Formats: sequence, C-alpha cells, structure tokens
Amino acid sequence: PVSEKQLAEVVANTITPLMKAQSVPGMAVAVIYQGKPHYYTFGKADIAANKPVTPQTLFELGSISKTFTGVLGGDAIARGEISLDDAVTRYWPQLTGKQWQGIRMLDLATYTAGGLPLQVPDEVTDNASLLRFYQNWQPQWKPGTTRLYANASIGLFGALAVKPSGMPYEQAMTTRVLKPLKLDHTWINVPKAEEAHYAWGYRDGKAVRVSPGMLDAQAYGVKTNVQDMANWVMANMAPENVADASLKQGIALAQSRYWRIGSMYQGLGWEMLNWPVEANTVVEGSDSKVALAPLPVAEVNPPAPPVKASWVHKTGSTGGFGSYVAFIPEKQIGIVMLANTSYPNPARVEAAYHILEAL
Ligand SMILES: *P(=O)(O)CNC(=O)Cc1ccc(I)cc1
Repeated sequence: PVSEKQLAEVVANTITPLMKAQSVPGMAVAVIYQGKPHYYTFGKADIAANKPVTPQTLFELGSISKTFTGVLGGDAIARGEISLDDAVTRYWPQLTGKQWQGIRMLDLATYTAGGLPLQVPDEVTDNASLLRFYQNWQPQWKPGTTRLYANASIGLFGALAVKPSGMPYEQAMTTRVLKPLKLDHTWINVPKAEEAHYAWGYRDGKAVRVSPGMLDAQAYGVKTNVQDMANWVMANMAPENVADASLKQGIALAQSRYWRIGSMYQGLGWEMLNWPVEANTVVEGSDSKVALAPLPVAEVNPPAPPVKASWVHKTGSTGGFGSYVAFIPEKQIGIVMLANTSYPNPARVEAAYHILEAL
C-alpha cells in the first residue's frame, strides 16, 4: 500500500468542489488509512485576520461531542458506577414526577425516554429552572417505543453519569477520557493560551462562536483540532490498543447495538449501519427530515457487542460549524471533516463516502 500522491488527489478532488458549492471558508481533513492518519487543510480559520486553517486549528464539534458523552458513560458502566438498567431517579431523586417512573439511564442515552425535546428551553438557566422543566415534561410516547434525537435527553444522561465519580463533568471527562488518550488539545473551555488557534464560525456572513447553554458540555460544547480528532477515531476503530481497561470497555459499550431503527443501530452517542451499505442509505438518513423525526425502535436485548463490519458515524453542527466523522473498523479506514460553516448533512456524508469508496 502507498498511493500517497493518489490519496492527496482523491481528497482535493472531492473537497475542492464542496467548498466552492457550499461556500465553506476553511476545512481540516484527516483520512486514516492502514493505521496512519493523513492531514489535509484548506482555506481560512479567520477571514478578517486572514488566518489559514492548520492541523492545530480548533473547531466546534457540535453533536460529535455526544460520542465523548457516550464513551464517558461507557467507562462509568465499566467501572461499576452505573448501569443502563438503573432508574434515572437513582441519580436524581428530586425528579419525583410519576412520569419518570419507567425511564432508565439507557433511555436518556439513546433518545428513547418518550419525546424529551431537541433543545433545552432558553428559559432554563439554573438548577431550579432545569429541575422544573424536567418535572413538568409530558411524554408523548411510552418509554422504549420511539426514538427522538434530543440534546435534553443525552444531556441529562451525561450530567447524571458522572455523579458517583464525585467530579464535575469537565473534570471527569479530562481525567478519564482526554488524558489517557492523550487528547491534549480537546477542550470544553478553551484556555487563553490556546485561543489563538480558535477559528471563527460563519453563519449569515457573520462570524460566530457557540454560546453557553444548560447541558452544553454534555451535548455540543467540545472544541478540538484535526489532530486530536484523528486520534479519537483511531482509539474508537481499534480499542484493543487502549491501555486503560475501563476506557477500553467504555469504547466497546458505546459501539454496542441497543436499538434497531430501520437500517441504523443506536449506540451510546455513535450511530451505526451494517457494512456494506449503499450511499443513498447513509446520505438519505442524514437529512433533517429523517434524522430529527420520531421513529419506532426495535430492542436489541441483550445488546450486541460491536460489529467490525459497520459504518460508524456522527454528524455535528453549531450556529457556525459543520463537522462529520465516519469509520469502518473492518477495513481500518476513517475520515474526519471539520468545517467553519454549517452546510447540509447530506453533502458531508456524500463527500466522505466517495473518498472512503476509494477504499
Ligand atoms: P447536532 O446534530 O450537530 C446539532 N447541533 C446542535 O444542536 C446544537 C446547536 C444548535 C444551534 C445553535 I445557534 C448552536 C448549537
């Protein structure tokens, strides 16, 4: 294997047209091919300041942050601190509403609680209002019957999962996930010293960065560079190489199949499809019309351990960023696409599929 010059061509040929069509300012790309990460960088991080995109440029991950939440939860499970079968109420006893009765930790993690909203209401700014919000929520469906992708669901999962540890979320994440994996440039809160590397997102011509929100850290607040992200993919595609025993298992727990929703499988943060899969299947499923809709689930009990022959992926966006990650453990290939403009899901998926198709 080589084709290095061929590889650089494949990427350029796919990304070049993408940036022109969706008018993306800058993009950092990583292709993992036979245990070796390959970095590609394009455009600008900061238009005004005319700063180019570099392997050290920090991007906002949006929903890709949920894969971190998934692994942290997995690790806690693996440590014995938590169980997917546990009642939510075991961790948050204040949640006295009769409606919380049959809801488990698993439901929160996999969006099956019964219709918790996509977003935490903007009116919620503190513990009091947060508690209130959850206490008054009226489920539209019964637990374990319908999947409704929501921040308010996995957001709470993450907040609760770290209780037994005694450490606040950001601390638990750094200590148990980042440190061990040597993800030294992965932040929840970017330090002053690193700020020079923090790119500007672009929306309606305006430069923008993500704002603070309740459960932001747990659902969409991670910031990284293409370097750490590539290392994240590698750790997930080949967990046998992870030294920490609970982390190792945590990763396997996050890639396990808990529910069946047509052709896709819901993991902890991660979403999977059986490989081989047709492009249209992946692309079509990524559109908001499908991705954000309430759909019936089929339980996988016991949960199926990770399948090598899968298409593991996750899309993520912020007001001004658009990211995508995909890998096939069987083939030892992966891709990372970080952009500073939020462009349609389908286009990210199509682009990633095509490069990976050059297997
Ligand atoms: P996910 O699929 O990447 C989607 N992203 C987020 O919900 C979070 C978000 C949405 C709107 C703004 I403005 C900021 C963050």
